[PDB]
Amino acid sequence: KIDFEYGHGTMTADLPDTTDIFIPGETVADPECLPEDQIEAATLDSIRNPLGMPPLTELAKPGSKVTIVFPDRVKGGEQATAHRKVSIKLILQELYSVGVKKEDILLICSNGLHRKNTEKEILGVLGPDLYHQFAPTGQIINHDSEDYEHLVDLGKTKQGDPVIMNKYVYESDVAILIGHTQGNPYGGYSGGYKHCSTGITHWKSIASHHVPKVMHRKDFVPVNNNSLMRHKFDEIGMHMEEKMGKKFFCCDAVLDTKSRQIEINSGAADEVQKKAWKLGNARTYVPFAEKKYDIIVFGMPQFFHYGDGMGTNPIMLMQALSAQVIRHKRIMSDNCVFICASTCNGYFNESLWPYLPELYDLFQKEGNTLVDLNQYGEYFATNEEYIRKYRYAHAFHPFHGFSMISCAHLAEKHTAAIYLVGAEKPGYARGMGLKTRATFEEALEDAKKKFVGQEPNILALPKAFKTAAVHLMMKNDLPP
Amino acid sequence: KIDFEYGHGTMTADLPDTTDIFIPGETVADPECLPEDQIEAATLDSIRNPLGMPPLTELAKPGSKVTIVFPDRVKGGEQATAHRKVSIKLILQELYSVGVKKEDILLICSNGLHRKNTEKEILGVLGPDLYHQFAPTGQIINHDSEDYEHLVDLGKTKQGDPVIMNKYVYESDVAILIGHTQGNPYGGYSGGYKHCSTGITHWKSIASHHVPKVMHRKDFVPVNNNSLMRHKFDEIGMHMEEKMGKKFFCCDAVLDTKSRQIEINSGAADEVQKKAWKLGNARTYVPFAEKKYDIIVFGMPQFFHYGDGMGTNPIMLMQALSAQVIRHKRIMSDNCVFICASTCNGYFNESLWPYLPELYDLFQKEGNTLVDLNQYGEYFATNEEYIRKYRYAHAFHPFHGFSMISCAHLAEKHTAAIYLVGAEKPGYARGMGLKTRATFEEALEDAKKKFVGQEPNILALPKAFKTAAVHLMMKNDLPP
Amino acid sequence: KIDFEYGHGTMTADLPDTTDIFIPGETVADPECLPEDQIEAATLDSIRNPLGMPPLTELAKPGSKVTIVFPDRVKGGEQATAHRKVSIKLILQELYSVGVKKEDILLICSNGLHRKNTEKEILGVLGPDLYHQFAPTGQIINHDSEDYEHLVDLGKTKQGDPVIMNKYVYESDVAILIGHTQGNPYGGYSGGYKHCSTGITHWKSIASHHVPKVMHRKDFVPVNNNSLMRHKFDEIGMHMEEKMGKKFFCCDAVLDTKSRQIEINSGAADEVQKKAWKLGNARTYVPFAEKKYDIIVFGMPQFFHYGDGMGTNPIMLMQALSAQVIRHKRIMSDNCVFICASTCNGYFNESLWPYLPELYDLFQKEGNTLVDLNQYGEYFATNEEYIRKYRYAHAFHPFHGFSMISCAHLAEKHTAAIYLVGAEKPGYARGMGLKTRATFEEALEDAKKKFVGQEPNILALPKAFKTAAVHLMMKNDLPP
Amino acid sequence: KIDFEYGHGTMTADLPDTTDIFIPGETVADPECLPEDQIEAATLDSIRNPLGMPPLTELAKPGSKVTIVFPDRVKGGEQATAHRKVSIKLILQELYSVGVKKEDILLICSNGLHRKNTEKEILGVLGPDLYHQFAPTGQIINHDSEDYEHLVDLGKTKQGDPVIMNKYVYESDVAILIGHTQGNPYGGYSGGYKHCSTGITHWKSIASHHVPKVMHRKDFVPVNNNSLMRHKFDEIGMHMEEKMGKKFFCCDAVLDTKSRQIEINSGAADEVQKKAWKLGNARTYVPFAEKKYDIIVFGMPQFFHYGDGMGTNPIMLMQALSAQVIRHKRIMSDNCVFICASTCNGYFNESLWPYLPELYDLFQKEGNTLVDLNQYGEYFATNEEYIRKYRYAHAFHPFHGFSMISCAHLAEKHTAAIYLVGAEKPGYARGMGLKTRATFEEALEDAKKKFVGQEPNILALPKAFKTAAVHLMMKNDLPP
Ligand SMILES: *C(=S)c1cc(C(=O)S)c[n+]([C@@H]2O[C@H](COP(=O)(O)O)[C@@H](O)[C@H]2O)c1
Ligand SMILES: *C(=S)c1cc(C(=O)S)c[n+]([C@@H]2O[C@H](COP(=O)(O)O)[C@@H](O)[C@H]2O)c1
Ligand SMILES: *C(=S)c1cc(C(=O)S)c[n+]([C@@H]2O[C@H](COP(=O)(O)O)[C@@H](O)[C@H]2O)c1
Ligand SMILES: *C(=S)c1cc(C(=O)S)c[n+]([C@@H]2O[C@H](COP(=O)(O)O)[C@@H](O)[C@H]2O)c1
Ligand code: NI
Ligand code: NI
Ligand code: NI
Ligand code: NI
Repeated sequence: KIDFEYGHGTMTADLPDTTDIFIPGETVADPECLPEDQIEAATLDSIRNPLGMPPLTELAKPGSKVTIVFPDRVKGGEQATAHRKVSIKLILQELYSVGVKKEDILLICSNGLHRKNTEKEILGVLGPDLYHQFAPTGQIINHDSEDYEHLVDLGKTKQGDPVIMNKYVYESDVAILIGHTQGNPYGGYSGGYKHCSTGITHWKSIASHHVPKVMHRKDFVPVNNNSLMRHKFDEIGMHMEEKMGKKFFCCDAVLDTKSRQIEINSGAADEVQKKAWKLGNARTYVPFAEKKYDIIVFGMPQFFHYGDGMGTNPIMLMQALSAQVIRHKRIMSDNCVFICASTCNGYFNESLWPYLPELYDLFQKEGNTLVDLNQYGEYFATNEEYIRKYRYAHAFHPFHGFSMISCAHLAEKHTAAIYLVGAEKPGYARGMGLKTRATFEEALEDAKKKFVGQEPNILALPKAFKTAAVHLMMKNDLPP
Repeated sequence: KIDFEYGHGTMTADLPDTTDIFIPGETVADPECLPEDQIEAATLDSIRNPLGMPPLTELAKPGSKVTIVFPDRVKGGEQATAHRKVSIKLILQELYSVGVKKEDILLICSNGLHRKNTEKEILGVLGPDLYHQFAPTGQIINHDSEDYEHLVDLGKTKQGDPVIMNKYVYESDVAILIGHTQGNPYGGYSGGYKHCSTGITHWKSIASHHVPKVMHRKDFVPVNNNSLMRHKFDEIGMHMEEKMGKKFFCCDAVLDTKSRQIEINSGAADEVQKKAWKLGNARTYVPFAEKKYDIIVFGMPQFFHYGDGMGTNPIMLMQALSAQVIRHKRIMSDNCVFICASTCNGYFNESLWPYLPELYDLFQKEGNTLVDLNQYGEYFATNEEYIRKYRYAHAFHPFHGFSMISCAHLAEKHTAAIYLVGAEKPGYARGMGLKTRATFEEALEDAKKKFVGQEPNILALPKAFKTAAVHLMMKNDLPP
Repeated sequence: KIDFEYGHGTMTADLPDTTDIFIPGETVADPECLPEDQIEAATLDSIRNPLGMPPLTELAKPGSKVTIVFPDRVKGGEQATAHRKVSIKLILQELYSVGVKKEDILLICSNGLHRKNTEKEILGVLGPDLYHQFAPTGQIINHDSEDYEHLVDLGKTKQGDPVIMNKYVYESDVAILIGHTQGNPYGGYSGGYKHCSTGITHWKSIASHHVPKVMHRKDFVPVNNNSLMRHKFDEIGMHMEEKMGKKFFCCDAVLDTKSRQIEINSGAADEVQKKAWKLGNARTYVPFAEKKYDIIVFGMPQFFHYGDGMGTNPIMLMQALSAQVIRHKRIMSDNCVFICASTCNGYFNESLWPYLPELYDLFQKEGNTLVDLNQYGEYFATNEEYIRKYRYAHAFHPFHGFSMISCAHLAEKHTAAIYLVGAEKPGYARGMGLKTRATFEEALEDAKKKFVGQEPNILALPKAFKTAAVHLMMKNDLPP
Repeated sequence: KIDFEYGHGTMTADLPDTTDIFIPGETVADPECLPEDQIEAATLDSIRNPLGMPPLTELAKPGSKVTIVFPDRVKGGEQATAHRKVSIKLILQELYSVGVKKEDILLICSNGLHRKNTEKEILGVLGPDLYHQFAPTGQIINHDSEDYEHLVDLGKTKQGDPVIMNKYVYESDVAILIGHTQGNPYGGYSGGYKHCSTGITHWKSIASHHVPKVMHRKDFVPVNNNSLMRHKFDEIGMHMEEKMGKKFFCCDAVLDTKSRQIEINSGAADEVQKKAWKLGNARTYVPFAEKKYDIIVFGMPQFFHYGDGMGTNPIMLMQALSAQVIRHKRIMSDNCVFICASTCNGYFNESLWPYLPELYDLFQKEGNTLVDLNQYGEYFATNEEYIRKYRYAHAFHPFHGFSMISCAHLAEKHTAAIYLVGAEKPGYARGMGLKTRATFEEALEDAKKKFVGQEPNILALPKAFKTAAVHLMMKNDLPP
């Protein structure tokens, strides 16, 4: 009896007593996070002694325009001592010390193609103090990847990747990036060059890497720190750095499963990435599996990663399954079977993803596999209604969904079969290529009969999505 | 490089040179069909010398009411020397020899839950001679399982099985069942007791055996001559014989893969079944395979079996896949993979199956598997509009579709995965639980990577639905 | 420059000066119609001296139930001296002369499958005298072919023809059929045995002869007095006479092109038909053409024959074209081309023919030719909503439309091509299989280029539908 | 017994034994294709020895911008030694030899109003080597006739033809057109000035000749080499040539039925056309017919020419019929009949042609003939949704459909009747003015009865659309 996430709660699975249960942070201890009394001091020390650039004192002159670009509510923590709040607070104190005016500081939420964070979401992300400091003056803005008035086209990179970036960050004298060095199937880790290359860029810039051309090759599944997606992240980052004539001050903190800071690294994006990747690999790449697992059992809540309906939207849940594939491919056998509890009730969450019903209909009409949809990316990404919903209705940018399906296809690709149990509308899961069973037990027996045999190595991931999911490797494997 | 049925033509698969190809009737020779000149003599000898039941001349008095119940266009063949035409002509000659009035003979098409054969279809089935002999007088009637003015309820059997049969057959004094002892996933063979128990019955009688409670038991896959399905067929047949006060004259011919008569058997249904079962097993239960087959590759044409759209309608498509499962389970590995070519263009053929769009939508809304739909059988079977379309619009009876899903779930249950290639609308195939690939090669590589390994035993089945399919067994297997 | 019917008016065709113009009743003189002064005297003499049946005075006992079945507004005259009004008035006077009670007389409008005539239409048909004499007491009833409470099933005929007739006519003691001997594509002439067999029967009785099985044989085009259609008419008529125990008093008047009486024939239906055949052939079978006509040019008004939309509804449009084919087949060349003006504006007249939009949609969905629709006849004929609209909303009976398409296919079958000119919505005409051109000149040039050559024999038929059409034959042809 | 294309396969026709069967390349031997070992050498010799201009070495300076404009997947073949792949490879080698940088070379797919080729289609067209060489850097772009950022308006010609052309080709120092001098009803042949005038121009430029005002005159049907369409092609080509100050280097190869190279010619467009014209006339204009054919029998596959649904979309199907008309006018009698097998199942392929459902509805509700639609061309061509689907959803440009109907009208104009055989939804074929018959035999008998007589000259074209269809002439006719 193992409880797995099911929509809003838990559904029980009668898994065998030999099933291995892994919970991030719990089953294998993450690197010890900084104590609460020490988190602020560590962040201040990181800011005051950066890597690859002089501190914010030398970079910022009195009266200089400063853009502090912080990540949205998808990643990071919202506690009183969260990395975003503490880091932005001490960075603002440092800026005020050197004479940088408060009215000349812009807090930019790096949603990128994700939904623009609402006022309450921004308040929760930044904390009451920072929000009430900057929101009344309009000094907290969500990045708009479709507001070309506040976007600068920087041309293409040496590899042909277009670069359109946030105008406030472009014209600012000091661009600071609050980042979380958390485990991410997209490029290995969040923050660093990924933060700038995605959260404050265009869908066209993101289309260079968030496509099957780079995330359906060998280097993406399982993810590493030197995949093509991360390479394009770095390329776009340094391209914008050359275009502005300045480099991003990347205040990035490695976070544990509970989004608590383990270490904080500030300075140059590449220096910060290199310095933080050691602890990021100690926390994210967990050598836990003693044997390859034939069945991976987990549960999908309705609201884990990108908001409500993330575990009920067929495309969003397929992308979550694919993210699990990228995370645990190192411990997955060739014929691995995913058994996921999801309330696939047809709740697409059109408020969050208005384009996803039409993307799903396009997949049903044309696509044998989700990769067949990639040709329509721009078609959604230039859709005026979806663009308007992203810009004003706090919806995800349309092209994000293609990134989603660009990830989601790996779920169909790298698993023998994926079982979705408890689907209230199993037709949507089947339309995403998932086998549908009413309960965990029937899917378990079906997988044993068809793909994995009567004595499979079953891995249970009860908190696969409600927690910061680590990427599992073999016990003898070393963190890449 | 093997062509497989695909819509109205063929799709070519670049299968490995080690792929074994089986064409029913060509790869393994059928029992030698009777010559065209000898067919009439053999049928006349069988009719004049029936088994375990008095000859037709000894059953019908002058002025007797005779019902010749012939099968519909789905099986039997429509050649000049087809069993239906020749057998009915000789039987009518014998009846006129004992002075049976022509006006007292009714030709009943035993569609059962299948669509009432149109006048053109009846003409093609019976030959111009028989048609223009009996059609202008209105003596050829399609059996109506929903015309209760022409239905007689015989009550429950000894096992509580509801029997409602055609009123013309019940009230006649001589009922002559024209039958084809041909390979059939339902009950082993066609004709005999199955002919009466299905073709001239109510949907409630079919619900007794076409329920998953009888189709999904361990004795149905692969189908044999002693399955529960045939048991209910026989029970309903002898219930008819007891309530009617007369015995069916089962003029049955064993047919090869080209619908040519090999031997004609007349007399009581039980005796005809016992005598013709040996040659039926010789023709159908073919001991061909020397090894278990990991991949079974075939193609689905748009038109086959029940009519147009059978290879495109998702539910009929799954029923055809499950029929293949039933027929070839003896040569299948536990992780067997189906790779079928089907256009799957969303052509439900509402004229043939108007209830099937609603059934598919119900499957998507509620059903994890197709068995979840069975509780709605009566709901479709009593649907007024679908009943009207079956009675007058020459549509299939609604409950027949449930029989299909009752069969079709087996395709999901037994195969590890079924690949559909060439799907114009892959969404319907995926909503049936099928993996969708654009071409045969992609599905083959996917099956090799996921289920069967890089060196699978691949069986090619070209014309698997164009010709009368056989039940493939291992070389050392004995015919049931 | 000849004006042809077009919607509510005329369209001019710049036909060659060699075009022959035929106007029924004008180009060839009709038999001299009875002048208004002696019309009453002739009708009274015919009624008092019937043919092969006793006079009405010798048939109706005092206080006996009498049903006067008069035809609807589709055919016959509506003037003061119209056959229906005068004949019914004189018959009622004769009945009152022998003491037959006024209350015991029922005036039945024999619509059959045609729309029940409204109270206004019944008044116009019967005259104010007869209407206000019998309407206020409810003694004028439209025949309801779907009011089984007022229908009597007489069973199949000797030819297997189902007969269900009006209950009032069946249960009456004297049934008097008012009839018009006029040019009719159905059965040669109207009235007589056709009157009873169609105007007061069930749709099942009409289905015996109004299907392609009877309308599309070689003996129907051109139509005569010895076609199979007339044979079924006679068989159903004598079946009605035999089951009733009484003989129809067929008070029939031969009508010219202006619906004026030429001679009145009363008595048995067979004897009346024999007596009136000569003058019916003289009026209808006109030997006018001295050569075969390659192009037949006529115009279709919006209102004619069955009512509004007849020239605009695609199916009634094809039925009118096929009626023209049937009437003018004797003068038609093998490759004859019809060029018809019609406002094919998509006005289906759902009030008149609610089943016809569905019938046309079915034809587009699966009908290569209109005969492909015949299998659905009962499906429309048993449709509850269409039956309700026929019974209460004064709509045509659904199966009547099938009769129309049963006729209408002839237009497709016999003409090389039919050109519709002036169609506001040419798509409906094309979906009926008609070539569409904007003007008469374009269609004429197209027909000359494609089928008939640059010097065709063009026949102009203005008012081909406004006047009672004739069956044109060659000058040397004899009248059947 | 001749098999003609039907949907995804073939259907059989019981044509008379006197029916003449023509297959391009097979029935009449095409000019001998260049051997595979000699194709590359001949292409290199052609590029190194151009006509009308100096070679690419003398035209391209080191660092000069070069646009290699290649045709889409519709024609040209995709074999390993196809003209596009080999020609582009050797041309790139020559450019690298003279010092032209790889980053300064743009591979432009000249889709024109045709759908932008997807990444997979571009890969298949160009070969894996060329694709992976230029695709990752974004150096392969589809021509966008609606991206005015990358379009240059060159004004009108001397005849008022608007000229808007691809901006990359305009600003490039060397424009190299890869061309296929294969049979084409549009202007006689592809490549040369047609390639530039259509594949990299605006819909407004194409509207000068793709309207009925140009392709419905005497010269277009039958197509010749001096038709007005080719004249306007030449005019637009030289207009763009003078506008850029450079002339197109037309590397054009003549192709056989199997798209294999027969002769490769490079240099100026007019000189290339003149040189390749003899081979193009030898391969394309085949003097095969000994007598004019009253019936031409062929069949449409679902996929051919412009993609999926070409044989099922009613407008696309009718345009294919018209292309056959233009191809075989020289061997076609005045009362010619087309009998084409097509699965006219209503599959419009909205993905390929989203505007064609609404264009078809416009034809049904307004158009007597297809020319009546031409006034709405710009209305579709400026439709924002259809433009977006062409630009991003890989759909055909809207105005292309009008070109299609501009061709398609000839099918109605130059044939007495066209019989569409086996239509699943015959209403669409009838709405395109085509006679619909269920089987080949029905259409054959109908055509014999109506248009061509009982002993017609029947031509069979079993591979009319699955191969590069030649234009047939009389055996005494010289190639124009
Ligand atoms: C990672 S792929 C990523 C992608 C996007 C897109 O728009 S696609 C946006 N972001 C934003 O960058 C911040 C932190 O990155 P993380 O990897 O999501 O944790 C955050 O604001 C993201 O929304 C990231
Ligand atoms: C087989 S299970 C079967 C089922 C039905 C139903 O209605 S369910 C009807 N029939 C008819 O019986 C005839 C011959 O049987 P066959 O197995 O189809 O060959 C024939 O008329 C069937 O339609 C059979
Ligand atoms: C002629 S076929 C016919 C058919 C019908 C049908 O219902 S179908 C009905 N009637 C009616 O009989 C009366 C006179 O016949 P006529 O040929 O129409 O003049 C008249 O009331 C008809 O409506 C006739
Ligand atoms: C021929 S008329 C033609 C028309 C167009 C239009 O947009 S209309 C486009 N093209 C493209 O030019 C290339 C080769 O020409 P072909 O005649 O098709 O072989 C090719 O890319 C065409 O798509 C041609
Ligand atoms: Ni992203
Ligand atoms: Ni059955
Ligand atoms: Ni009638
Ligand atoms: Ni073109």
